[PDB]
Amino acid sequence: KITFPSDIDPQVFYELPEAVQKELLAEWKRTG
Repeated sequence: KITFPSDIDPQVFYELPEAVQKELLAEWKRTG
């Protein structure tokens, strides 16, 4: 189950490099 912040778009997010995806997902996991 993936949860994108209320200010992050899924099409503009997946367009980001993986290293950026993991760091952003790891931050989403810390907050939830």
